[PDB]
Amino acid sequence: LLIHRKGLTYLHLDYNFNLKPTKTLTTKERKKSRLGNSFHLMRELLKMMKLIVDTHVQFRLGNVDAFQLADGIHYILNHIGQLTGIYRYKYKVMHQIRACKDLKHIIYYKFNKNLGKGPGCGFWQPAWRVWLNFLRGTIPLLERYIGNLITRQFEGRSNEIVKTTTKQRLDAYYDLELRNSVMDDILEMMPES
Amino acid sequence: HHIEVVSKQMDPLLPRFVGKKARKVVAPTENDEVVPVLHMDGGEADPNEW
Amino acid sequence: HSDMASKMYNTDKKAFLGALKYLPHAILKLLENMPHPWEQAKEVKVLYHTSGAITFVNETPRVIEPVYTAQWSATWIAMRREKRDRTHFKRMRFPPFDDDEPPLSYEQHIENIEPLDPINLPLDSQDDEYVKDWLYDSRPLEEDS
Amino acid sequence: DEINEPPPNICEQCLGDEANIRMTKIPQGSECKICTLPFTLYHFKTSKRSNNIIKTLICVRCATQRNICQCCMLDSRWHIPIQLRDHLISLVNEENVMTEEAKNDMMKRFLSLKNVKLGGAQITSDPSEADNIVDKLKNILLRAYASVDISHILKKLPLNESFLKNPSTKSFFLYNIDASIPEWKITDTVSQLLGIKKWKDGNSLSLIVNHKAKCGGLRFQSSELGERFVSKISETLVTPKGLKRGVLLIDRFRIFIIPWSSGFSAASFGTNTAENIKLSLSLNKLIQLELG
Amino acid sequence: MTSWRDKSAKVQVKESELPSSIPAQTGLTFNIWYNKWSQGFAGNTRFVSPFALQPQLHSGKTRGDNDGQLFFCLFFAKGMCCLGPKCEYLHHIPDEEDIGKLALRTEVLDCFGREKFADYREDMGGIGSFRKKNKTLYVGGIDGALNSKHLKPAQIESRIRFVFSRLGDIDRIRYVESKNCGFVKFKYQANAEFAKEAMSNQTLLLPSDKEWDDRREGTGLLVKWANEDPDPAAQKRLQEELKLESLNMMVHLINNNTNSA
RNA sequence: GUUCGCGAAGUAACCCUUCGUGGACAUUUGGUCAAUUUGAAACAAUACAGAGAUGAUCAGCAGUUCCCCUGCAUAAGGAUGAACCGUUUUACAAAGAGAUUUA
Ligand SMILES: O=P(O)(O)O[C@H]1[C@H](OP(=O)(O)O)[C@@H](OP(=O)(O)O)[C@H](OP(=O)(O)O)[C@@H](OP(=O)(O)O)[C@H]1OP(=O)(O)O
Ligand SMILES: [Mg+2]
Ligand SMILES: [Mg+2]
Ligand SMILES: [Mg+2]
Ligand SMILES: [Mg+2]
Ligand SMILES: [Zn+2]
Ligand SMILES: [Zn+2]
Ligand SMILES: [Zn+2]
Repeated sequence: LLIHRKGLTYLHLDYNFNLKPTKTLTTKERKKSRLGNSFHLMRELLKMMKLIVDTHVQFRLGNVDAFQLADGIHYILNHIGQLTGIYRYKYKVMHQIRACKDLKHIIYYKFNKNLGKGPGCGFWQPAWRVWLNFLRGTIPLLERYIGNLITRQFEGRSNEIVKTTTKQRLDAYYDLELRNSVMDDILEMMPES
Repeated sequence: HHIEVVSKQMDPLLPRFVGKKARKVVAPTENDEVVPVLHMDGGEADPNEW
Repeated sequence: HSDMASKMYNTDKKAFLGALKYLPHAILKLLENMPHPWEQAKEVKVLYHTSGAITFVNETPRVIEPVYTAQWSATWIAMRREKRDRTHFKRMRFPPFDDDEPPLSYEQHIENIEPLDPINLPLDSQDDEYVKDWLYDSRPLEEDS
Repeated sequence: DEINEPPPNICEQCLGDEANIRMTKIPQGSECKICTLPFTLYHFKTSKRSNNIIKTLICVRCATQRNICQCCMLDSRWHIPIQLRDHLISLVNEENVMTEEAKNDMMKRFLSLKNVKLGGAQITSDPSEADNIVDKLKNILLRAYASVDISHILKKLPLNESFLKNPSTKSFFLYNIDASIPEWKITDTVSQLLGIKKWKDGNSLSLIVNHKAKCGGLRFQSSELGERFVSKISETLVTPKGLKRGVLLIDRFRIFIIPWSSGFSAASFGTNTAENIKLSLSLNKLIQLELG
Repeated sequence: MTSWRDKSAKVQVKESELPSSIPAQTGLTFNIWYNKWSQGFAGNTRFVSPFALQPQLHSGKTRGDNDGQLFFCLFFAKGMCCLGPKCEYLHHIPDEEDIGKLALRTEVLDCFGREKFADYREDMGGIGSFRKKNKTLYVGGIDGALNSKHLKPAQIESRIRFVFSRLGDIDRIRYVESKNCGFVKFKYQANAEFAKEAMSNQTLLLPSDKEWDDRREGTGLLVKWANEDPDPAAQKRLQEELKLESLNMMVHLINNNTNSA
């Protein structure tokens, strides 16, 4: 609904939450169809969420055994950087990704004592807590991030945008204050007219 | 008429203040009384020095 | 609300769109209440919007810490026994469903089928007799005053 | 000021008869119909069990500048529309008073933020300046196409037959209809005469009037009604050749009738506007020939 | 009464027989928020209404009659109301009793309950303005309505006189052939508002005609609000009635000051 | 419907059933909102143009505006985002000459 309210009907959002354009885009369409970090980050959370929920669907349908299920979730929560590509939009999540990799190294070598290299290890609890704590940090963030986005949809941009001084516009703003100060002092000197 | 004024329980998902948009409004000036610009009169002789 | 083509959904489309800021919270309450490997199915208590906008899972997962530690430990042994004596273990492919197909509805597909066998250690009736009845409940000893 | 705002201006007849009314205030509800700028939408119901919500459509600034209520937008005193209010003051001061409204969205918002009154809102909301003009209303009450070939059509209009009892017809030919006198007023006068009121349910009579040709015809079903239409008309005019014509009698007007003795249909009066004007010009002589 | 209060209202359209809520496809992808088609060139996007109001047939008692509803069913006028006798709004042509109930309410909104606007829509279509008590309809688009029959210049006026007479009391009907359009003026504004939505996108085919199977292929006739009448033969009639309206109000207004004193 | 009474009839023997009749319990939902053309999204396509200093070729950063767009944004980008590049007459007098009036 958000994509189609913006008029971006040529972007197809599939059921696995990949966002692909359906056609070659003109430059005016490419500028309009640029979606921010808050949109994509919201999408990547759902892509991570659906990827978990689909495995519980696979278990319940009977395609997947419970040992495969527990290994499946443990495969998800360790490989979210590879499976989803959340990092691109919030690169702080590499702390959680390198933490889940580090827990994967600890868990496997206590698990695979006297066992061969093989896929099945379903102790997903350590990796589970890392994501829940990452979700805890980004709940106040995205609510601010999307809450500005949705109000920009309903109300529009404020017309009172005041640009702060920055490194790029410091030299121009230094000149505006300098021409004003010289203008004021000379105009007092002037007797009249 | 004595009229009780109550507030409606807002839906937390629907946008509160549905009439609030980011629009631009130009304001008229309310000029009822003129302000007298009260200088003094006129040391007004001046050559071409300025 | 699968196909909101009608004019009647103009307010309910706004309710979908305004619920997007709360969606992040709804992912947390879903994932924190996820069924552990010893449970077939978990009945959670949900709070939903009347236009079907968002569905928060209105619970917090409380566990008894020595019970919880035993429950992972039992599944930890049960998976080490499993990986030892499997001829071949087939890890499932990801993503499990193709992107073109919609998520299949709960009731036409999931609700009718028998669930499956959850991960359980086999147990010793002489060694584990105090816990063997209630160790794998959804909330263990919940009704025991 | 967003924390100091006026109370809303609503009529007594919008609020109705009951004493206590539960009204709902929404601090930035809808936007105003006039200035297109948001306001506090008040809405309420007359009784508890009613079925119509009465909303405030305009803001209090647009309601003050016109001196109208926010709900029905009638004037707060005299309870009349704004277009009729500014016309009644125009007959007293002998000059046009008028509230003019911008079509421009930047000039709808501009015109509301000024603290003036518009139109007759200086006269109204001053009770002394309103009652004396009502007194000045009272003295006013003390005063209290020659090239057209029309000959194909006038053969079909009767124009030479008499309004007697003896022909039994369904249709009649009404001429001498002014450019005033609306089509509903002639059907109501005939149905008042026969007592066949609520005629549009049963479709007892069907009437066609051109208003350019100043002529028309009315068709009856069930020809026995035709003798009731003949016998319930008393006054007739006899042309000094003969050929008596009945008069329908709309207030201050006179409409002549002759039994058509066939169904006239549409287009009997004319098939072009330029052509129909000459039939009224054709008739005006025959009316003067009938009377004088 | 005999035609209306005697029976109950009947279901005009079955709820399965209702049209699809998506429009006819004029684009490449369907837009979900704005229920329209997006990547499309253009379209006339106007079509003949498949339904019509038989006034003496479909009228009857409804739920809103017992409830004291003031407003008329918009779909009843389109010939589309699927609720029938269970519907909250009224199902009959407006009468002097009905409009007297609407007298406090008609000033700001139509007989269907929809709120009127400050100025008219640009093409003079739509709901209408509360600044002008317009009672005259502009009947346009007659060529696509007749499915391109020639018929006459003035047999066109016969069909317009036939249909709109069922929808209430008429002040006058004027047809203009050179402009190919009609001007229907009603006794009440409420009938004009009712007949406007009744006769939008309709056809004048009269079944007996040979095109009655192809009534659907055509365009449909625009019923729009009418402008002021430019001849001074009508202009002087306006200030005459505006005079008479003013005299009838002053008598009502001095009685208010009589009670005020 | 429940419960407390009272009365009548029947079975009874002060209980059960029946229907008469007091009580008590419970007390005013929802709508700013109607289901396709006529109360309003926008793109794309077609035709015609075709990127600021300048001699040519390249970076820009601003300002003003009742223009905004994308963006979480007070960051940044949008051709240096665009629009600017036109039109242009009185706070007006003081001196010094030849034609034309006036009466
Ligand atoms: O490829 P390497 O870097 O040499 O290490 C691999 C790799 O783990 P890491 O990438 O974390 O090191 C495998 O995981 P993937 O790269 O395929 O995701 C992992 O197996 P999994 O695929 O099941 O995680 C495997 O260990 P094992 O086969 O015991 O699970 C482990 O090599 P080791 O045998 O040295 O652990
Ligand atoms: Mg820039
Ligand atoms: Mg450049
Ligand atoms: Mg650039
Ligand atoms: Mg710029
Ligand atoms: Zn206003
Ligand atoms: Zn009012
Ligand atoms: Zn209905």
